[PDB]
Amino acid sequence: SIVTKSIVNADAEARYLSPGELDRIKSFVLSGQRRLRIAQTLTENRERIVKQGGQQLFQRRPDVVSPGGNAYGEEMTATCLRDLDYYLRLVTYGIIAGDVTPIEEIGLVGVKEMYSALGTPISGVAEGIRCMKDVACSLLSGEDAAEVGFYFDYTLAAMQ
Amino acid sequence: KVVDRLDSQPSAAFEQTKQVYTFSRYILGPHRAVVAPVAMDPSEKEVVLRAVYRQVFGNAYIMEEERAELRVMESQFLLGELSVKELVRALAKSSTYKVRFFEGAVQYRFIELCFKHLLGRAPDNHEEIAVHMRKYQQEGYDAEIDSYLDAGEYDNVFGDDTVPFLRFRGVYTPCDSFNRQCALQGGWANSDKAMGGAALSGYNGSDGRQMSTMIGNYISGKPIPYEKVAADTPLKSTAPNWYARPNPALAPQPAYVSAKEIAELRSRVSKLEAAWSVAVKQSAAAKDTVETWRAAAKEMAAMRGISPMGEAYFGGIAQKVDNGALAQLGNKASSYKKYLYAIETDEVSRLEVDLEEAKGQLRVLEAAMAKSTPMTRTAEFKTLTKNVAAVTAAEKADPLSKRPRIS
Amino acid sequence: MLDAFSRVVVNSDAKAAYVGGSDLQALKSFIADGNKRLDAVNSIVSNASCMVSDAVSGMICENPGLISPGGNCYTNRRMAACLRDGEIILRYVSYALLAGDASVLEDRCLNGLKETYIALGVPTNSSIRAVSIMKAQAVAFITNTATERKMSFAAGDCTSLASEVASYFDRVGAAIS
Amino acid sequence: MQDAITSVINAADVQGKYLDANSVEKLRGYFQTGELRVRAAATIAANAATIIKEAVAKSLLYSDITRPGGNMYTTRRYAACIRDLDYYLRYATYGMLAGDPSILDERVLNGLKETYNSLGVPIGATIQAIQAMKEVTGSLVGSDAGKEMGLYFDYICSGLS
Amino acid sequence: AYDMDGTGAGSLEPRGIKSSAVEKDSRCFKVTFVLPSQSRLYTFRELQNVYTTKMVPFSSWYAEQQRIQKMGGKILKVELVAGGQMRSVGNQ
Amino acid sequence: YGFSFSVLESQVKNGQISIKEFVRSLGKSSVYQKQFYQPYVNSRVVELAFRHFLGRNLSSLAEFQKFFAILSKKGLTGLVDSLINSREYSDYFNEETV
Amino acid sequence: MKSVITTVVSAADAAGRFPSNSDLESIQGNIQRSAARLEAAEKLAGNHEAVVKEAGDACFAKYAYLKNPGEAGENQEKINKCYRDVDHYMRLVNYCLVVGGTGPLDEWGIAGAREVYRTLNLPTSAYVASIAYTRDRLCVPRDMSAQAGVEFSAYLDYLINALS
Amino acid sequence: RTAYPYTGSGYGSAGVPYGQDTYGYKATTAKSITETAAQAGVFNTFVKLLNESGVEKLVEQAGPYTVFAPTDDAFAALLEPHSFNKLATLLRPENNDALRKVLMHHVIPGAFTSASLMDRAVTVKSLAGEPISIMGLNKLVTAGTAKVVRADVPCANGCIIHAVSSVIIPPNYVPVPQPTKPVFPRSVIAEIAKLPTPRQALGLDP
Ligand SMILES: *[C@H](C)[C@H]1/C(=C/C2=NC(=C\c3[nH]c(C[C@H]4NC(=O)C(C=C)=C4C)c(C)c3CCC(=O)O)/C(CCC(=O)O)=C2C)NC(=O)[C@@H]1C
Ligand SMILES: *[C@H](C)[C@H]1/C(=C/C2=NC(=C\c3[nH]c(C[C@H]4NC(=O)C(C=C)=C4C)c(C)c3CCC(=O)O)/C(CCC(=O)O)=C2C)NC(=O)[C@@H]1C
Ligand SMILES: *[C@H](C)[C@H]1/C(=C/C2=NC(=C\c3[nH]c(C[C@H]4NC(=O)C(C=C)=C4C)c(C)c3CCC(=O)O)/C(CCC(=O)O)=C2C)NC(=O)[C@@H]1C
Ligand SMILES: *[C@H](C)[C@H]1/C(=C/C2=NC(=C\c3[nH]c(C[C@H]4NC(=O)C(C=C)=C4C)c(C)c3CCC(=O)O)/C(CCC(=O)O)=C2C)NC(=O)[C@@H]1C
Ligand SMILES: C=CC1=C(C)[C@@H](Cc2[nH]c(/C=C3N=C(/C=C4\NC(=O)[C@H](C)[C@H]4CC)C(C)=C\3CCC(=O)O)c(CCC(=O)O)c2C)NC1=O
Ligand SMILES: C=CC1=C(C)[C@@H](Cc2[nH]c(/C=C3N=C(/C=C4\NC(=O)[C@H](C)[C@H]4CC)C(C)=C\3CCC(=O)O)c(CCC(=O)O)c2C)NC1=O
Ligand SMILES: C=CC1=C(C)[C@@H](Cc2[nH]c(/C=C3N=C(/C=C4\NC(=O)[C@H](C)[C@H]4CC)C(C)=C\3CCC(=O)O)c(CCC(=O)O)c2C)NC1=O
Ligand SMILES: CCC1=C(C)/C(=C/C2=NC(=C\c3[nH]c(/C=C4\NC(=O)[C@H](C)[C@H]4CC)c(C)c3CCC(=O)O)/C(CCC(=O)O)=C2C)NC1=O
Ligand SMILES: CCC1=C(C)/C(=C/C2=NC(=C\c3[nH]c(/C=C4\NC(=O)[C@H](C)[C@H]4CC)c(C)c3CCC(=O)O)/C(CCC(=O)O)=C2C)NC1=O
Ligand SMILES: CCC1=C(C)/C(=C/C2=NC(=C\c3[nH]c(/C=C4\NC(=O)[C@H](C)[C@H]4CC)c(C)c3CCC(=O)O)/C(CCC(=O)O)=C2C)NC1=O
Ligand SMILES: CCC1=C(C)/C(=C/C2=NC(=C\c3[nH]c(/C=C4\NC(=O)[C@H](C)[C@H]4CC)c(C)c3CCC(=O)O)/C(CCC(=O)O)=C2C)NC1=O
Repeated sequence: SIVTKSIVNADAEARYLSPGELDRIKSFVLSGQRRLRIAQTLTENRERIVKQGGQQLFQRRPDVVSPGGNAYGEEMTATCLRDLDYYLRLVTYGIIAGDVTPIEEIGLVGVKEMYSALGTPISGVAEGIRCMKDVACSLLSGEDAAEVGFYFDYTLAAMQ
Repeated sequence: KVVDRLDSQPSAAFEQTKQVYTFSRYILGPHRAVVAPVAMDPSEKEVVLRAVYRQVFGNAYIMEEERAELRVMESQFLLGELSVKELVRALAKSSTYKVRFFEGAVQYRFIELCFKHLLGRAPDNHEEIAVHMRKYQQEGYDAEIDSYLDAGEYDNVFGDDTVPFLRFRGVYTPCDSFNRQCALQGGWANSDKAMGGAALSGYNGSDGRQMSTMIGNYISGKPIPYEKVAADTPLKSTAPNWYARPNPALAPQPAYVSAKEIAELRSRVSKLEAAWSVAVKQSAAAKDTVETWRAAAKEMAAMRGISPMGEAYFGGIAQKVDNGALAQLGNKASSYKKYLYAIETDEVSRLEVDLEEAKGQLRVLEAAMAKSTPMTRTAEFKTLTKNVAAVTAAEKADPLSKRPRIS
Repeated sequence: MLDAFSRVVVNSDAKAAYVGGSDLQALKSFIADGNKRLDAVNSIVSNASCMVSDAVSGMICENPGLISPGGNCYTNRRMAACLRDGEIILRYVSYALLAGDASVLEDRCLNGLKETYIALGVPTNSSIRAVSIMKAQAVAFITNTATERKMSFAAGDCTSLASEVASYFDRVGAAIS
Repeated sequence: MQDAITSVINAADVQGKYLDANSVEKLRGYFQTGELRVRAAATIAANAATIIKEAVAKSLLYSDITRPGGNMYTTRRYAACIRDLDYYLRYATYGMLAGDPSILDERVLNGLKETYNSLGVPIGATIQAIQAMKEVTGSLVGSDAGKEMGLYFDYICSGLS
Repeated sequence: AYDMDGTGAGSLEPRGIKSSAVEKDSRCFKVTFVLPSQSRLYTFRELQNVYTTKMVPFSSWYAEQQRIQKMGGKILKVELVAGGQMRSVGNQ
Repeated sequence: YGFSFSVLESQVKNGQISIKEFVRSLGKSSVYQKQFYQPYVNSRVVELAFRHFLGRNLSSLAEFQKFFAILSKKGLTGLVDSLINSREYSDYFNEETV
Repeated sequence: MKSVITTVVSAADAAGRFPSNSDLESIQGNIQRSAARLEAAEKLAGNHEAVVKEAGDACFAKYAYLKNPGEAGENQEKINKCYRDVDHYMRLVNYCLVVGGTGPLDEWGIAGAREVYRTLNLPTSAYVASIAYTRDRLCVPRDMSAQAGVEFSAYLDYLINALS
Repeated sequence: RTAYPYTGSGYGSAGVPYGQDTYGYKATTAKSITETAAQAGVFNTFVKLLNESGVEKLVEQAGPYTVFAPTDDAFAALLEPHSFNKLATLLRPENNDALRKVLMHHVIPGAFTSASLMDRAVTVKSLAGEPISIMGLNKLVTAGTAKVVRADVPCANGCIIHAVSSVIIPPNYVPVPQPTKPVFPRSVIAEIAKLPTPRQALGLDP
């Protein structure tokens, strides 16, 4: 979160928190009412955000679901959508934490080692998160879509 | 003269509580007087009746279903023609006081129960009991209690108005009279059916022997051991709940005491005791480095005193004064509060806390080595190479017997 | 002992009536001035040991025969016991003013008191005066018209409670007369 | 790391008092032996390699630690010994000058016996090497100077034990 | 950033120590070990104590533990003094 | 400049961490990277690292590219940990010698 | 009567002390709860006849053996002395809802009652069946207010607890 | 000369080396949880139940735990007529399920030494998941129904081990029922006759 790494920043520097750090912990907690509303929208829209998320993913990447693709059959396609439910969950954590620190140490650190070791095309799962982003930002206003989309594209950046 | 008069002399004219009962453990807990008012509500007659049944029966279950001989002796008191002294005499003549504390009791257990029930204290010396032994055997039990409550003891310290209570009287005429007191009135839980063991010897809890401990302490001059006066104890019931830095409450006895733990603990409490005797000779003069210049920095600083508020203008600024008693000596709030923080920061007190903390850990560890032959040990320590030898062949200490067969 | 609520119940128990709305308007006025009664007992016990020394030594300068040799306040033992029974009585009025009923005063303190002072050789008519000095100080402290200490109060009326404590002090005066 | 003067100043300072007659009494005792210690440290610096060559040949040069399996077998392991014995003869020289064995446990003794047990170095043969090294050191510096230099050798042997 | 970007075999930076430490990790061990130098007899440098006990971070314990055995060291004891276990978020 | 690492002088003077730990934490400090990291290039930062955490210059060309790619991917905290965790540090300085 | 005031000036008399700040603070709670516990005092007094009728025949509904001959409730002069007895217990609850303690109950309904009902062979389980019918007839927004019902159904099962 | 001397060298030193033994940061000497108990010789059923039940992996971990391992006299004291009802069913070899929680109620996250419980009552939930109240008053500590016997045992990862006199059962733990017989209704017409018809529910029929 912004609270924990604004601390560990000033922790390492042998000092307390500046006004630049304490006027933002202050500014973040007054932002906390609006963050829970945004995460509350994505919380009980996972049925559509995931299922329509895998909608565009297969239309854009039919190789991964075609015979020979990693997510082929009734089995892998279920797990094919399971990971999108994971990453959609971590974005709800990042929105409430005000940072990608929850998304950092979960689903991002060493993610290329996992998916390379699973045979999954890491570029394909990046395409899946982008398809979820258009569904997510279509569910919110412009002021919110600059945030909810904002955490997806960070996940897109670290996932390639 | 800190205490002007004891509790055995009556309270003279000018106090509501006696002088020893003010600063003793009288005021803390429930061992107080609940003296009857003149005319009273039958609820308030039940309050003074319930304290009598607690006191003279000693937390015994009186079994309110029967109260067989009780309700004649109650109804003499509820009218008002029986005194509280005459109620507590009449309860000590009934059958339900006899079948508890006389039909199975030794004449040491009976006399030590009448001191707890009727009076407050314990029996002090040996010939104090030997009067009440010879008064029972020549006059009988009905003329024992009549000759027991009508001496000079009961009519001064309770009168004929108040119930008896445990007399935390401050001045104890042997010092063991406080020790046998707290060993008899054993805490808020234990009754005298339990303490004399009348239930466990009983045939289905009935008609058992009321045997006694502490008979060796009334014959010879021998104190009570400290575990009976600190664990199952009325001082835990009238406990001040302080922050007492040597905590007087004894720890429960540990399973698996080792001799390796004791033999370094006895060397540690000899280390602190030899270091306390060195550091206490250097106290209060040579430990104060600012003391040597107080004769001069007290006369260097007696120049240009300021009587109103305002001066020491110092070239034309304000820089005023405080002019109190404290800040004319320059002291602050951190200068009288430095006495409260004198447990960690002191040196002589630094030793005497850990002396009594580790002796109190010693006196329950050494007393837990009263269990020898089948006791399962353990090794909680890492089995290091430190080990004292078993060299106990010949005489090493040998306490001096100069009369070996002197005849 | 009774209070202001257990007086009307045992008054209603003699007629076996339920305590209904004909009697409950008099008790809901007692909890209406419940804040003023707690503000009146607090004004007396905050000034308690200085009320009695105002009164016991006020009795001496009005009748100097008590500190004459062979009197009844001549010895330090007798003067300190006279301060003792001055503040026993002022305690027992402040139980009765706190309960709003005199049935703690008349049976724990006043019962047998006149028969005690005749047996002790305590003169009765001077102890009327030491109580009657405290009656002036109890109505002064409750009305906040004490001339050298004003206590902080929310402003309003206490001529009922000043008259109520004055009815409890001449219960003490009528008992030992 | 305190010498005799540092230890005297510390104890006199730790009570906050000046250097009284007893503190200076030991300091005068140290300055009297100041001439002896330098000449003792002089010859030991000259015959450093000769003393260590004499000790190993007199104590553990021929017994089984040297033969295959024992330990000093390999040339790296043998070369570590004379490197290792050089510190004992060197740090003991420092204690002889400073007049206080604080430098030994500060820089030699701590973690030493715990280290030889890790490597499996025989503490028994080590002390006898230092004892033999103490014996030759009394040859060079004389009797009383050998008593001084010898007083820190067994300090190493005691703590290393 | 962290040591698991996607580097493995056949990648541009050389194949090296890859630790599973998060961004600015705050976990650190308390290790104990001896590490004989095995190189002083042809370098003849001064000698230093080889028995050390120190707090190494979680970010670089694996590299250090992988290296202590590189030069024949033996690890007598290690513990995780600072940090949690199974903690998803909060190691930062 | 009156700078202070009281926490590091704490954990080194007590022996809680080595000199090597105290040196590595000094390298990842912010008073360091403001001094010898921000005003320079990753090229020049690599050579200035060797003068500090190794007491010598770079030796070869491949010794550059191994340590430039590390700094290229992990920055200052990845470079100084890759020097302090090398063998060449340990052969000269292990845990006690500055 | 044991009340709030009578238990705090008895212990203060037992210590020999003036009414301190702890003694005045207990009587402040007497002012706060009297808005609730006097609302149940006038609700019970206004409807004491229908409550004692509806609880009286709930005693004989569970225990219909009492109307047998030789029993306690055999004929109509004893059942009329039964409905008086539940009326005395509902009178003491209204008496002890005004005082605020259990003073009217512990002096006039409880003390000695364990010897009387053994002597006249009265079934005490039939008393507590009639009181517990009133404890469960109580509709909490309808009969009285919510905190008046908590003050009323705390005093009835004081009477259930001391009887059985 | 002051008794509480100190550590260090150079000037301003009391003649005692740093750390009292020249070691600033001392390597520990304790073992972990389960073999500090294995050496004690009293926690034999405790270490064995941990090994069988798989809970012993949990208290292997480095998190600061406060184990309340009962001595086997406590386990031998499980032959209450009362406590044998709710605990004997775990002796069955399929009921390892409840055995892990009941053992996991004895692990407390944190290092609560007895000296840290100076007249303090603090609760906490276990690693089982339900709250337990540690109470230390008058030099006697309690953990639920523990009545701790031995004060503390220092362990590897800053963990503590207290010896308790009994076995703490979790609060909302119901004992597993004994294995029974799956019973089936013999007839079908004894059950249609057991269901009330709609015409019965309206009182149209008896
Ligand atoms: C004072 C210089 C000590 C110290 C003393 C305390 N004593 C406390 C109670 C107490 N003291 C005695 C001794 C004395 N009283 C006797 O009756 C006789 C002989 C007949 C002797 C020698 C006794 C028996 C008792 C217990 C009596 C009681 O407390 O009622 C005491 C109070 C502890 C408490 O209130 O819990 C203190 C503080 N304390 C000191 O630090 C110095 C060394
Ligand atoms: C002072 C204003 C009086 C006075 C008082 C004296 N009273 C003496 C003894 C005494 N006083 C009381 C009164 C008090 N105690 C109570 O318990 C209660 C009510 C609850 C009251 C009002 C009593 C019962 C006693 C006898 C018992 C005792 O010793 O306390 C007394 C001592 C006489 C003597 O020592 O010879 C005095 C002087 N006497 C006065 O002159 C004024 C009027
Ligand atoms: C009816 C539901 C009961 C029942 C009642 C009977 N009570 C009988 C006598 C009785 N009850 C009391 C207690 C009552 N009277 C009071 O004045 C007060 C409170 C102040 C209470 C609680 C007393 C004292 C008596 C004896 C005098 C009298 O008759 O009032 C009774 C007559 C028994 C007999 O004469 O043998 C009956 C039948 N008995 C029942 O069947 C149910 C349980
Ligand atoms: C022996 C002294 C008795 C007796 C014993 C038999 N019990 C049999 C079956 C049985 N017993 C239990 C209770 C036991 N098992 C548990 O798991 C627990 C604790 C939770 C207890 C106390 C159960 C549950 C069962 C199975 C029930 C069933 O299937 O009927 C049994 C028959 C099986 C066998 O012999 O292995 C016997 C003989 N019966 C006796 O007559 C003596 C007196
Ligand atoms: C010969 C000596 C002698 C005396 C000492 C006084 C004693 C005295 N004081 C008051 C009258 C009073 N006495 C007090 C008592 C006190 N005032 C305080 O504020 C303190 C709390 C306490 C003294 C410690 C009070 C409060 C009054 C009421 C008037 C007032 O002071 O405001 C009265 C009755 C009314 C009156 O006479 O006016 C008397 C007799 N009179 C005397 O003839
Ligand atoms: C535990 C201790 C305790 C107390 C001491 C009292 C404290 C107290 N007194 C009053 C309140 C009051 N007290 C008085 C009394 C007086 N005002 C005067 O000017 C007269 C001199 C004197 C008459 C005797 C009056 C008139 C009020 C306001 C009226 C009222 O509250 O009913 C109030 C209500 C107003 C408020 O919220 O503060 C309170 C809480 N209550 C307590 O619970
Ligand atoms: C002293 C306390 C006190 C009370 C308990 C009531 C007393 C009370 N209420 C009802 C009577 C009633 N009480 C209720 C209320 C309910 N019925 C239910 O089944 C629900 C549990 C609950 C709804 C919340 C209803 C619906 C009636 C009328 C029908 C009936 O008797 O059940 C009756 C029966 C006679 C009558 O109809 O008046 C009595 C004595 N008044 C009081 O002053
Ligand atoms: C919270 C962060 C996080 C992630 C992301 C995660 C992923 C993860 N993905 C898995 C499998 C899988 N993942 C896929 C995924 C895909 N196939 C495709 O074609 C697509 C490109 C892509 C999904 C959009 C498939 C097919 C498997 C099964 C592979 C196999 O069975 O061999 C597995 C192994 C099975 C399992 O335990 O679920 C894990 C652990 N775990 C985590 O903790
Ligand atoms: C200044 C204080 C100090 C001391 C004393 C010290 C000792 C020390 N002795 C060592 C080894 C050694 N020491 C010996 C010594 C011996 N073999 C024998 O048989 C004899 C008994 C003994 C010679 C007297 C040997 C053979 C080794 C090499 C062990 C190996 O290679 O396994 C090592 C391992 C690393 C190395 O030598 O480079 C250290 C650190 N370090 C210090 O800082
Ligand atoms: C060459 C000899 C050697 C080994 C074996 C070794 C292991 C080692 N494994 C580690 C972590 C780990 N190891 C695992 C492994 C597993 N999780 C499971 O569920 C499985 C049972 C298991 C895979 C088989 C995990 C998940 C971590 C990360 C733990 C954490 O972040 O807390 C770490 C911590 C640091 C890091 O990974 O960067 C080290 C040092 N080090 C060595 O020098
Ligand atoms: C961030 C968490 C943390 C703490 C708390 C910490 C403490 C710590 N305190 C130390 C010393 C010290 N600490 C004190 C403290 C005190 N003397 C008293 O009388 C008082 C009771 C107390 C002040 C409150 C003193 C006097 C020393 C010097 C000891 C010496 O020179 O021997 C040292 C030795 C090294 C140094 O100070 O440079 C460390 C490492 N380190 C940490 O990493």
